[PDB]
Order: sequence, then C-alpha cells, then structure tokens
Amino acid sequence: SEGKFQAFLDVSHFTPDEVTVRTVDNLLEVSARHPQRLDRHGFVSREFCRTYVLPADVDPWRVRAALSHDGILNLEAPRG
Amino acid sequence: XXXXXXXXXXXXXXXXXXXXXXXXXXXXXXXSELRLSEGKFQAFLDVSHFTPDEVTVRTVDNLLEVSARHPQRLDRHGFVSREFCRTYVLPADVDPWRVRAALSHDGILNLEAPRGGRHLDTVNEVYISL
Amino acid sequence: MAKIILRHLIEGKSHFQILLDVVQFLPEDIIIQTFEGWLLIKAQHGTRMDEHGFISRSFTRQYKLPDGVEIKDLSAVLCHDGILVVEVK
Repeated sequence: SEGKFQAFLDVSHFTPDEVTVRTVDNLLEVSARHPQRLDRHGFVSREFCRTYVLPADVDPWRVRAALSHDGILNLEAPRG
Repeated sequence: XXXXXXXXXXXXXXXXXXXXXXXXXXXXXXXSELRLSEGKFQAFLDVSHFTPDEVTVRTVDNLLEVSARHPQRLDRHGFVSREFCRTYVLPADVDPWRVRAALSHDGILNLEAPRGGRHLDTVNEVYISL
Repeated sequence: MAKIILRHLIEGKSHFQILLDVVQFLPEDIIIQTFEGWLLIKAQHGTRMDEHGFISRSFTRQYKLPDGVEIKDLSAVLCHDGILVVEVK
C-alpha cells in the first residue's frame, strides 16, 4: 500500500466504452453516464461521478488507470 | 475481436441463421428495425431465410406479431431449421387494423400502418408509504 | 489540467470441423447434442426485450457425419466472438 496511493471502484455496472476519468489540478475525477440498458426487468439508465481527492505528495502526471474483466477499475498514482 | 473490442476480420468457413438490428433510439413515447415517424409507422425485417408461405403476420390487439418457422432444408452445410416470432409495439395513435406489409424479391418484409385512431393521453405519480 | 486515459484487457484429412454463427443465442439457450453420428445444435432465444420490438427465436440444425466418424472424438466450443465450432482434435 505504501509508496503508491490507489483507489478501487467497481465499474462493473458500466461499459468499458463509456468510461471517463480526467485529472484537472490536484484532484482526480471519474465520470461514467450510461444510456438506457436493456436488462431483464426493464430499461435502466445510470450515471455516476466519483471524485477521488489525490494528496499533494502524488503527481498529476503518470497516473495509471486499469480495469479487470471482473469490473474493478484501479486508479493509482505514485507519491513523490 | 479482442477484450477491448479491437477486431481482426475472419470468415473462411460457413455460417448459421439470424441477423443484426438497425438504427434506433430510446426514451420515446411509443416503446432490421423500426422507422416510425410523425404520421406513418413503418417497419423492416430480413425475412430472406423464409419462404412467403412460411411467413404469417397478425395484429393481436396492438402488437403486430410477425411469425415465421421453416422446417429442415438443404442450405449448404446440412439440414437447418429456423423459427422467429418478432412482435412490434405500435403507439395508441396508430390503428391496430389497417396494417400493410410487402415482401420483396430480396426477402424483406416492409410493414406499414398510419397514425390517427385514438387521442393517446398519459402521467400520474404515486406516494411512498414508508 | 489534462485528462487521463484508461487501459488494461488482453481439415482435408484426419479431421472434421463445423463452425456455425451463433448470433445473440446465449450458451444457456444453445445446446449441442450428438446422437448416432449426425452433429445437432439448437439456438432457441426466449421472448426478450430486443430494443425496438420484443423478439424470440429457434434454430435447430443437424449436420451429417462423413461415414467414418464416432460421436465422442468430437469436442465443440462456443467462442466469445460468437462463432461456435464442433470439431475433432
């Protein structure tokens, strides 16, 4: 855990195509916004924007972003 | 195609039945695919696999049911049997009766029905009991 | 400041092969059963939402064996891309 501050967010609800992040200043954002999914019970629309407060020790640059086939998007940033 | 949908084209061998959908949007008031505009409710389907006698269309209330089902034939790979019962949801404005349908030589049913039969109203909002 | 981007994610003789095009027919719906020798499969997609209009299907196809073939050496596979192949390896 020490050295690199990583945040784990389950993006399983959303598609890998409709995925947005964007750094902007010290804070690190994450935007999704789906269209109406087919589903089993009926049509469903979902939109979520979670802003992760990155520390002053961690850079804006070299911020790695990867999502597993299970739907676990890990936003990591080395400090220093 | 790959996990991130990065494709690398391939055919070579034979294939089976079915098709892929056409251009359509959501969040409307009404609900190859539909092309229903303001006044004329039209549709289209790839019924190329089926013979004209095999195709049966009926408007059970407000739903234009397009039934198919064709027994085993020669095709190319072997004895193949198909079946499909695609139903369309017409708005309250469109008449359940007075629905036209045309099968092309290519094998495409081009359904049509005009809007103007009912007033078509409603919103209503319920309260939580807790 | 600048936006960050996400990443991740990765015949002739002695053999008989039959690759078919399983569209939106799920593996829970598709069933590949082999009798005496003829390779059979049925799609059968239930009455789903299907975006525009609610649709349903059924695609049962039987493929004849080339005489010298045993319904045990054949091992089928439904690839993620959509193409389901029944071949002997």
